[PDB]
Amino acid sequence: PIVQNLQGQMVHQAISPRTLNAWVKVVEEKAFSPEVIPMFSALSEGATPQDLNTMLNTVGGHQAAAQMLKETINEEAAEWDRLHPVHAGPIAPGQMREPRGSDIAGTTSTLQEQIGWMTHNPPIPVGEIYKRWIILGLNKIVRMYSPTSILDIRQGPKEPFRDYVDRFYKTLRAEQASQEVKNWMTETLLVQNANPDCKTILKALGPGATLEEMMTACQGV
Amino acid sequence: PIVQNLQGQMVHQAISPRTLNAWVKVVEEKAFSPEVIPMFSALSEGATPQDLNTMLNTVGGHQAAAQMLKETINEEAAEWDRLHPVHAGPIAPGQMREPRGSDIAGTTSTLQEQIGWMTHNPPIPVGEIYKRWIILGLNKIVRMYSPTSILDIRQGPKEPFRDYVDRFYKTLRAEQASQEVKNWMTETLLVQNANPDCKTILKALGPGATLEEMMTACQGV
Repeated sequence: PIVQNLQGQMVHQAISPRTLNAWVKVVEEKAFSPEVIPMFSALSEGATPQDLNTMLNTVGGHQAAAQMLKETINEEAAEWDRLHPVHAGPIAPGQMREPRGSDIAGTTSTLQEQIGWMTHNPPIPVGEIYKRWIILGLNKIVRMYSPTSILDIRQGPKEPFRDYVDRFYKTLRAEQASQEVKNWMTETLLVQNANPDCKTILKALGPGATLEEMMTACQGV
Repeated sequence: PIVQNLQGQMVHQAISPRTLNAWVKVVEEKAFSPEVIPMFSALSEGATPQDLNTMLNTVGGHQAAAQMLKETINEEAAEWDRLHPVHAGPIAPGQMREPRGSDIAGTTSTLQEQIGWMTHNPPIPVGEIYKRWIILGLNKIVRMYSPTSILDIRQGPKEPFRDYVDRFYKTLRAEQASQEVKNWMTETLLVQNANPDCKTILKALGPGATLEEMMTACQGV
Protein backbone atom coordinates (compact mmCIF):
# COMPACT_ATOMS: atom_id res chain seq x y z
CA PRO A 1 0.00 0.00 0.00
CA ILE A 2 0.82 3.73 0.04
CA VAL A 3 1.49 5.76 3.19
CA GLN A 4 2.70 9.27 3.97
CA ASN A 5 6.10 9.96 5.53
CA LEU A 6 6.95 12.81 7.91
CA GLN A 7 7.76 14.97 4.87
CA GLY A 8 4.25 14.57 3.45
CA GLN A 9 5.42 12.44 0.50
CA MET A 10 3.70 9.30 -0.77
CA VAL A 11 5.87 6.25 -0.09
CA HIS A 12 5.10 2.61 -0.81
CA GLN A 13 4.72 0.33 2.21
CA ALA A 14 5.17 -3.42 1.90
CA ILE A 15 2.43 -5.86 2.86
CA SER A 16 2.91 -6.98 6.44
CA PRO A 17 4.00 -10.61 6.91
CA ARG A 18 0.81 -11.54 8.76
CA THR A 19 -1.41 -10.15 5.98
CA LEU A 20 0.55 -12.24 3.48
CA ASN A 21 0.21 -15.25 5.78
CA ALA A 22 -3.55 -14.66 6.02
CA TRP A 23 -3.70 -14.64 2.21
CA VAL A 24 -1.61 -17.83 2.13
CA LYS A 25 -4.04 -19.48 4.56
CA VAL A 26 -6.99 -18.38 2.41
CA VAL A 27 -5.40 -19.84 -0.73
CA GLU A 28 -4.18 -23.08 0.85
CA GLU A 29 -7.13 -23.85 3.15
CA LYS A 30 -10.34 -22.76 1.41
CA ALA A 31 -10.03 -24.75 -1.87
CA PHE A 32 -11.00 -21.71 -3.98
CA SER A 33 -14.47 -21.40 -2.50
CA PRO A 34 -16.42 -18.26 -3.47
CA GLU A 35 -15.54 -16.58 -0.16
CA VAL A 36 -11.89 -16.46 -1.32
CA ILE A 37 -12.94 -13.56 -3.56
CA PRO A 38 -14.24 -11.10 -0.91
CA MET A 39 -11.37 -12.00 1.43
CA PHE A 40 -8.78 -11.22 -1.25
CA SER A 41 -10.60 -7.94 -1.87
CA ALA A 42 -10.27 -7.20 1.84
CA LEU A 43 -6.65 -8.34 2.11
CA SER A 44 -5.45 -6.37 -0.94
CA GLU A 45 -7.17 -3.13 0.10
CA GLY A 46 -5.30 -0.18 -1.36
CA ALA A 47 -2.49 -2.34 -2.73
CA THR A 48 0.10 -1.69 -5.42
CA PRO A 49 0.73 -3.93 -8.46
CA GLN A 50 3.98 -5.16 -6.91
CA ASP A 51 2.01 -6.11 -3.79
CA LEU A 52 -0.59 -7.85 -5.97
CA ASN A 53 2.15 -9.89 -7.66
CA THR A 54 3.56 -10.75 -4.23
CA MET A 55 0.11 -12.03 -3.27
CA LEU A 56 -0.15 -13.93 -6.57
CA ASN A 57 3.10 -15.75 -5.81
CA THR A 58 1.07 -17.71 -3.25
CA VAL A 59 -1.26 -18.84 -6.03
CA GLY A 60 1.71 -19.72 -8.22
CA GLY A 61 2.09 -22.99 -6.31
CA HIS A 62 -1.35 -24.04 -7.57
CA GLN A 63 -0.26 -24.61 -11.17
CA ALA A 64 -3.68 -24.80 -12.84
CA ALA A 65 -5.11 -21.81 -10.95
CA ALA A 66 -1.93 -19.81 -11.58
CA GLN A 67 -2.09 -20.59 -15.30
CA MET A 68 -5.74 -19.52 -15.44
CA LEU A 69 -4.87 -16.30 -13.60
CA LYS A 70 -1.99 -15.61 -15.99
CA GLU A 71 -4.23 -16.20 -19.01
CA THR A 72 -6.88 -13.85 -17.62
CA ILE A 73 -4.30 -11.17 -16.79
CA ASN A 74 -2.70 -11.41 -20.24
CA GLU A 75 -6.10 -11.16 -21.94
CA GLU A 76 -7.04 -8.14 -19.81
CA ALA A 77 -3.68 -6.48 -20.52
CA ALA A 78 -4.12 -7.04 -24.26
CA GLU A 79 -7.61 -5.53 -24.11
CA TRP A 80 -6.24 -2.58 -22.11
CA ASP A 81 -3.52 -1.99 -24.71
CA ARG A 82 -6.11 -2.21 -27.49
CA LEU A 83 -8.40 0.30 -25.76
CA HIS A 84 -5.51 2.59 -24.71
CA PRO A 85 -3.25 3.14 -27.74
CA VAL A 86 0.15 4.72 -27.19
CA HIS A 87 -0.17 8.34 -28.31
CA ALA A 88 2.62 9.69 -30.52
CA GLY A 89 3.59 13.27 -29.75
CA PRO A 90 4.70 15.68 -27.04
CA ILE A 91 4.08 14.93 -23.37
CA ALA A 92 3.51 17.60 -20.74
CA PRO A 93 6.39 17.88 -18.23
CA GLY A 94 3.88 17.97 -15.36
CA GLN A 95 1.84 15.00 -16.64
CA MET A 96 3.09 11.44 -16.21
CA ARG A 97 3.14 8.95 -19.07
CA GLU A 98 0.49 6.31 -19.67
CA PRO A 99 1.40 2.84 -18.35
CA ARG A 100 1.05 -0.12 -20.67
CA GLY A 101 -0.52 -3.51 -20.04
CA SER A 102 2.77 -4.99 -18.84
CA ASP A 103 3.26 -1.88 -16.66
CA ILE A 104 -0.07 -1.74 -14.82
CA ALA A 105 0.35 -5.39 -13.78
CA GLY A 106 3.83 -4.51 -12.51
CA THR A 107 5.73 -6.99 -14.69
CA THR A 108 8.05 -4.27 -16.05
CA SER A 109 7.16 -1.07 -14.17
CA THR A 110 8.93 0.19 -11.06
CA LEU A 111 7.64 1.11 -7.62
CA GLN A 112 8.03 4.88 -8.03
CA GLU A 113 6.05 4.85 -11.29
CA GLN A 114 3.12 3.05 -9.67
CA ILE A 115 3.25 5.32 -6.61
CA GLY A 116 3.07 8.40 -8.83
CA TRP A 117 0.34 6.92 -11.03
CA MET A 118 -1.90 5.94 -8.10
CA THR A 119 -1.48 9.21 -6.12
CA HIS A 120 -2.86 11.96 -8.36
CA ASN A 121 -5.63 14.56 -8.52
CA PRO A 122 -7.68 13.04 -10.07
CA PRO A 123 -6.12 9.63 -9.43
CA ILE A 124 -5.80 6.96 -12.09
CA PRO A 125 -6.13 3.66 -10.19
CA VAL A 126 -3.74 1.07 -11.57
CA GLY A 127 -3.80 -1.11 -8.47
CA GLU A 128 -7.60 -1.20 -8.55
CA ILE A 129 -7.66 -2.26 -12.21
CA TYR A 130 -5.05 -4.96 -11.62
CA LYS A 131 -7.15 -6.06 -8.63
CA ARG A 132 -10.23 -6.26 -10.86
CA TRP A 133 -8.31 -8.45 -13.32
CA ILE A 134 -7.20 -10.64 -10.40
CA ILE A 135 -10.82 -10.89 -9.27
CA LEU A 136 -11.88 -11.94 -12.77
CA GLY A 137 -9.24 -14.68 -12.71
CA LEU A 138 -10.29 -15.76 -9.22
CA ASN A 139 -13.93 -15.89 -10.30
CA LYS A 140 -12.93 -18.15 -13.19
CA ILE A 141 -11.00 -20.37 -10.76
CA VAL A 142 -13.94 -20.54 -8.34
CA ARG A 143 -16.20 -21.54 -11.22
CA MET A 144 -13.67 -24.23 -12.20
CA TYR A 145 -13.39 -25.60 -8.65
CA SER A 146 -17.12 -25.63 -7.88
CA PRO A 147 -17.95 -29.19 -6.74
CA THR A 148 -21.70 -29.12 -7.45
CA SER A 149 -24.00 -27.63 -10.05
CA ILE A 150 -26.81 -25.35 -8.91
CA LEU A 151 -29.20 -27.92 -10.40
CA ASP A 152 -27.83 -30.43 -7.86
CA ILE A 153 -28.43 -28.28 -4.76
CA ARG A 154 -31.44 -29.99 -3.18
CA GLN A 155 -32.79 -29.49 0.33
CA GLY A 156 -32.35 -32.52 2.56
CA PRO A 157 -35.37 -34.24 4.10
CA LYS A 158 -34.44 -32.93 7.57
CA GLU A 159 -32.26 -29.99 6.49
CA PRO A 160 -33.37 -26.58 7.80
CA PHE A 161 -34.55 -24.19 5.11
CA ARG A 162 -31.98 -21.51 5.98
CA ASP A 163 -29.10 -23.94 5.42
CA TYR A 164 -30.55 -24.98 2.06
CA VAL A 165 -30.88 -21.31 1.08
CA ASP A 166 -27.29 -20.64 2.16
CA ARG A 167 -25.97 -23.58 0.12
CA PHE A 168 -28.09 -22.56 -2.87
CA TYR A 169 -26.85 -18.96 -2.84
CA LYS A 170 -23.23 -20.02 -2.27
CA THR A 171 -23.43 -22.32 -5.30
CA LEU A 172 -25.09 -19.54 -7.29
CA ARG A 173 -22.25 -17.18 -6.38
CA ALA A 174 -19.72 -19.85 -7.41
CA GLU A 175 -21.37 -20.49 -10.79
CA GLN A 176 -21.70 -16.82 -11.83
CA ALA A 177 -24.51 -17.13 -14.36
CA SER A 178 -26.04 -14.20 -16.22
CA GLN A 179 -28.13 -11.80 -14.16
CA GLU A 180 -31.41 -12.79 -15.81
CA VAL A 181 -30.49 -16.47 -15.44
CA LYS A 182 -29.59 -15.88 -11.79
CA ASN A 183 -32.95 -14.19 -11.19
CA TRP A 184 -34.75 -17.10 -12.85
CA MET A 185 -32.77 -19.52 -10.69
CA THR A 186 -33.55 -17.73 -7.42
CA GLU A 187 -37.22 -17.43 -8.37
CA THR A 188 -37.86 -20.97 -9.65
CA LEU A 189 -35.10 -23.47 -8.85
CA LEU A 190 -34.92 -22.63 -5.14
CA VAL A 191 -38.58 -23.58 -4.73
CA GLN A 192 -38.24 -26.51 -7.15
CA ASN A 193 -35.39 -28.20 -5.26
CA ALA A 194 -36.80 -27.79 -1.74
CA ASN A 195 -37.95 -30.75 0.33
CA PRO A 196 -41.65 -31.72 0.15
CA ASP A 197 -42.90 -29.82 3.22
CA CYS A 198 -41.09 -26.57 2.39
CA LYS A 199 -41.99 -27.09 -1.27
CA THR A 200 -45.69 -27.33 -0.40
CA ILE A 201 -45.47 -24.23 1.80
CA LEU A 202 -43.61 -22.22 -0.85
CA LYS A 203 -46.07 -23.29 -3.56
CA ALA A 204 -48.89 -22.11 -1.30
CA LEU A 205 -46.99 -18.85 -0.82
CA GLY A 206 -47.27 -18.16 -4.55
CA PRO A 207 -44.97 -16.74 -7.22
CA GLY A 208 -43.19 -13.47 -6.54
CA ALA A 209 -42.78 -14.08 -2.81
CA THR A 210 -39.67 -12.39 -1.43
CA LEU A 211 -36.86 -14.44 0.10
CA GLU A 212 -37.64 -12.99 3.54
CA GLU A 213 -41.24 -14.22 3.37
CA MET A 214 -40.08 -17.63 2.13
CA MET A 215 -37.61 -18.00 5.01
CA THR A 216 -40.27 -16.81 7.47
CA ALA A 217 -42.91 -19.30 6.31
CA CYS A 218 -40.42 -22.19 6.42
CA GLN A 219 -38.54 -21.20 9.58
CA GLY A 220 -39.23 -24.27 11.74
CA VAL A 221 -40.36 -26.72 9.05
CA PRO B 1 -81.31 -3.11 42.67
CA ILE B 2 -83.22 0.19 42.70
CA VAL B 3 -86.83 0.61 41.57
CA GLN B 4 -89.42 3.38 41.67
CA ASN B 5 -92.51 3.22 43.88
CA LEU B 6 -95.93 4.70 43.08
CA GLN B 7 -94.77 7.95 44.73
CA GLY B 8 -91.85 8.32 42.30
CA GLN B 9 -89.22 7.67 44.99
CA MET B 10 -86.16 5.47 44.59
CA VAL B 11 -86.49 2.35 46.77
CA HIS B 12 -84.09 -0.57 47.06
CA GLN B 13 -85.38 -3.93 45.83
CA ALA B 14 -83.84 -7.18 47.04
CA ILE B 15 -82.34 -9.70 44.64
CA SER B 16 -84.94 -12.29 43.72
CA PRO B 17 -84.36 -15.80 45.14
CA ARG B 18 -83.95 -17.34 41.69
CA THR B 19 -81.29 -14.81 40.68
CA LEU B 20 -79.39 -15.64 43.86
CA ASN B 21 -79.83 -19.35 43.12
CA ALA B 22 -78.50 -18.81 39.59
CA TRP B 23 -75.45 -17.11 41.09
CA VAL B 24 -75.07 -20.01 43.55
CA LYS B 25 -75.19 -22.48 40.66
CA VAL B 26 -72.57 -20.45 38.78
CA VAL B 27 -70.24 -20.44 41.79
CA GLU B 28 -70.76 -24.08 42.78
CA GLU B 29 -70.89 -25.69 39.32
CA LYS B 30 -68.45 -23.84 37.03
CA ALA B 31 -65.22 -24.20 39.08
CA PHE B 32 -64.32 -20.52 38.58
CA SER B 33 -63.99 -20.79 34.82
CA PRO B 34 -63.58 -17.47 32.95
CA GLU B 35 -67.27 -17.45 32.00
CA VAL B 36 -68.11 -16.94 35.70
CA ILE B 37 -67.02 -13.33 35.22
CA PRO B 38 -69.49 -12.24 32.48
CA MET B 39 -72.31 -14.16 34.17
CA PHE B 40 -71.72 -12.36 37.47
CA SER B 41 -71.69 -9.09 35.54
CA ALA B 42 -75.07 -10.07 34.10
CA LEU B 43 -76.52 -11.32 37.39
CA SER B 44 -75.46 -8.25 39.41
CA GLU B 45 -76.78 -5.75 36.85
CA GLY B 46 -77.69 -2.51 38.61
CA ALA B 47 -77.05 -3.94 42.07
CA THR B 48 -76.40 -2.25 45.40
CA PRO B 49 -73.40 -2.94 47.67
CA GLN B 50 -75.65 -4.83 50.10
CA ASP B 51 -76.80 -7.00 47.19
CA LEU B 52 -73.18 -7.52 46.14
CA ASN B 53 -72.30 -8.69 49.66
CA THR B 54 -75.32 -11.01 49.58
CA MET B 55 -73.95 -12.48 46.35
CA LEU B 56 -70.47 -12.73 47.89
CA ASN B 57 -71.85 -14.79 50.76
CA THR B 58 -72.14 -17.62 48.21
CA VAL B 59 -68.40 -17.34 47.56
CA GLY B 60 -67.71 -17.26 51.29
CA GLY B 61 -68.07 -21.04 51.39
CA HIS B 62 -65.06 -21.33 49.09
CA GLN B 63 -62.50 -20.29 51.70
CA ALA B 64 -59.51 -19.63 49.43
CA ALA B 65 -61.53 -17.73 46.82
CA ALA B 66 -63.33 -15.76 49.54
CA GLN B 67 -60.00 -14.81 51.14
CA MET B 68 -58.62 -13.68 47.78
CA LEU B 69 -61.77 -11.62 47.18
CA LYS B 70 -61.51 -10.04 50.63
CA GLU B 71 -57.85 -9.18 50.06
CA THR B 72 -58.65 -7.59 46.69
CA ILE B 73 -61.58 -5.63 48.13
CA ASN B 74 -59.51 -4.39 51.07
CA GLU B 75 -56.69 -3.30 48.76
CA GLU B 76 -59.14 -1.50 46.46
CA ALA B 77 -60.81 0.20 49.44
CA ALA B 78 -57.44 1.35 50.77
CA GLU B 79 -56.54 2.75 47.34
CA TRP B 80 -59.93 4.47 47.16
CA ASP B 81 -59.39 6.06 50.58
CA ARG B 82 -55.90 7.17 49.53
CA LEU B 83 -57.20 8.73 46.30
CA HIS B 84 -60.30 10.24 47.99
CA PRO B 85 -59.19 11.99 51.19
CA VAL B 86 -61.85 13.07 53.68
CA HIS B 87 -62.27 16.82 53.22
CA ALA B 88 -62.37 18.91 56.39
CA GLY B 89 -64.86 21.76 56.28
CA PRO B 90 -68.49 22.70 55.65
CA ILE B 91 -70.79 20.43 53.66
CA ALA B 92 -73.67 21.70 51.54
CA PRO B 93 -77.10 20.75 52.95
CA GLY B 94 -78.22 19.65 49.47
CA GLN B 95 -75.08 17.61 48.76
CA MET B 96 -74.56 14.19 50.32
CA ARG B 97 -71.34 13.21 52.05
CA GLU B 98 -68.57 11.18 50.45
CA PRO B 99 -68.64 7.46 51.31
CA ARG B 100 -65.45 5.83 52.53
CA GLY B 101 -63.86 2.55 51.49
CA SER B 102 -65.74 0.60 54.14
CA ASP B 103 -68.94 2.42 53.07
CA ILE B 104 -68.89 1.84 49.31
CA ALA B 105 -68.44 -1.91 49.90
CA GLY B 106 -71.43 -1.78 52.27
CA THR B 107 -69.59 -3.11 55.33
CA THR B 108 -70.70 -0.14 57.47
CA SER B 109 -73.05 1.93 55.30
CA THR B 110 -76.83 1.64 55.30
CA LEU B 111 -79.31 0.99 52.50
CA GLN B 112 -80.68 4.55 52.34
CA GLU B 113 -77.18 6.01 52.01
CA GLN B 114 -76.36 3.78 49.04
CA ILE B 115 -79.74 4.47 47.43
CA GLY B 116 -79.15 8.21 47.67
CA TRP B 117 -75.55 7.94 46.47
CA MET B 118 -76.42 5.84 43.41
CA THR B 119 -79.49 7.89 42.34
CA HIS B 120 -78.19 11.38 41.59
CA ASN B 121 -77.81 13.88 38.74
CA PRO B 122 -75.02 13.26 37.86
CA PRO B 123 -74.88 9.87 39.59
CA ILE B 124 -71.87 8.63 41.50
CA PRO B 125 -71.88 4.84 40.98
CA VAL B 126 -70.87 3.05 44.16
CA GLY B 127 -72.41 -0.27 43.17
CA GLU B 128 -70.54 -0.20 39.85
CA ILE B 129 -67.20 0.46 41.57
CA TYR B 130 -67.80 -2.30 44.11
CA LYS B 131 -68.73 -4.54 41.17
CA ARG B 132 -65.46 -3.65 39.44
CA TRP B 133 -63.54 -4.60 42.59
CA ILE B 134 -65.47 -7.88 42.71
CA ILE B 135 -64.58 -8.49 39.07
CA LEU B 136 -60.90 -7.86 39.84
CA GLY B 137 -61.08 -10.42 42.63
CA LEU B 138 -62.91 -12.89 40.39
CA ASN B 139 -60.30 -12.42 37.67
CA LYS B 140 -57.59 -13.22 40.21
CA ILE B 141 -59.52 -16.34 41.27
CA VAL B 142 -59.98 -17.46 37.65
CA ARG B 143 -56.25 -17.03 37.08
CA MET B 144 -55.58 -19.08 40.22
CA TYR B 145 -57.96 -21.88 39.19
CA SER B 146 -56.82 -22.13 35.56
CA PRO B 147 -55.89 -25.80 34.98
CA THR B 148 -53.62 -25.31 31.97
CA SER B 149 -51.09 -22.76 30.78
CA ILE B 150 -51.59 -21.13 27.40
CA LEU B 151 -48.28 -22.71 26.39
CA ASP B 152 -49.91 -26.13 26.96
CA ILE B 153 -52.94 -25.54 24.70
CA ARG B 154 -52.09 -27.68 21.67
CA GLN B 155 -54.42 -28.72 18.87
CA GLY B 156 -55.17 -32.43 18.84
CA PRO B 157 -54.29 -34.57 15.82
CA LYS B 158 -57.98 -34.94 14.91
CA GLU B 159 -59.32 -31.90 16.78
CA PRO B 160 -61.21 -29.37 14.61
CA PHE B 161 -59.50 -26.00 14.30
CA ARG B 162 -62.46 -24.06 15.71
CA ASP B 163 -62.39 -26.09 18.93
CA TYR B 164 -58.64 -25.51 19.29
CA VAL B 165 -59.19 -21.77 18.75
CA ASP B 166 -61.99 -21.75 21.35
CA ARG B 167 -59.82 -23.54 23.92
CA PHE B 168 -56.88 -21.24 23.15
CA TYR B 169 -58.93 -18.06 23.59
CA LYS B 170 -60.63 -19.38 26.73
CA THR B 171 -57.23 -20.11 28.28
CA LEU B 172 -56.01 -16.68 27.16
CA ARG B 173 -59.00 -15.05 28.86
CA ALA B 174 -58.29 -17.07 32.02
CA GLU B 175 -54.61 -16.11 32.14
CA GLN B 176 -55.11 -12.35 31.62
CA ALA B 177 -51.68 -11.43 30.29
CA SER B 178 -50.67 -7.94 29.21
CA GLN B 179 -52.29 -6.62 26.05
CA GLU B 180 -49.05 -6.68 24.03
CA VAL B 181 -48.29 -10.17 25.35
CA LYS B 182 -51.83 -11.28 24.47
CA ASN B 183 -51.41 -9.92 20.93
CA TRP B 184 -48.09 -11.75 20.58
CA MET B 185 -49.75 -14.93 21.84
CA THR B 186 -52.69 -14.74 19.42
CA GLU B 187 -50.34 -13.94 16.53
CA THR B 188 -47.62 -16.53 17.15
CA LEU B 189 -48.53 -19.22 19.70
CA LEU B 190 -51.88 -20.10 18.11
CA VAL B 191 -50.11 -21.01 14.86
CA GLN B 192 -47.18 -22.59 16.74
CA ASN B 193 -49.33 -25.03 18.75
CA ALA B 194 -51.61 -26.16 15.91
CA ASN B 195 -51.51 -29.70 14.54
CA PRO B 196 -49.25 -30.37 11.52
CA ASP B 197 -51.85 -29.98 8.75
CA CYS B 198 -53.35 -26.76 10.11
CA LYS B 199 -49.83 -25.58 10.99
CA THR B 200 -48.70 -26.07 7.39
CA ILE B 201 -51.78 -24.26 6.08
CA LEU B 202 -51.36 -21.35 8.50
CA LYS B 203 -47.65 -21.04 7.69
CA ALA B 204 -48.59 -20.89 4.01
CA LEU B 205 -51.17 -18.23 4.90
CA GLY B 206 -48.37 -15.97 6.13
CA PRO B 207 -47.91 -13.59 9.06
CA GLY B 208 -50.59 -11.01 9.75
CA ALA B 209 -53.48 -13.21 8.61
CA THR B 210 -56.69 -12.39 10.46
CA LEU B 211 -58.39 -14.98 12.65
CA GLU B 212 -61.32 -15.17 10.22
CA GLU B 213 -59.01 -16.09 7.33
CA MET B 214 -57.21 -18.64 9.51
CA MET B 215 -60.48 -20.31 10.52
CA THR B 216 -61.65 -20.25 6.89
CA ALA B 217 -58.51 -21.89 5.50
CA CYS B 218 -58.60 -24.62 8.18
CA GLN B 219 -62.37 -25.17 8.30
CA GLY B 220 -62.51 -28.85 7.32
CA VAL B 221 -58.88 -29.83 7.92
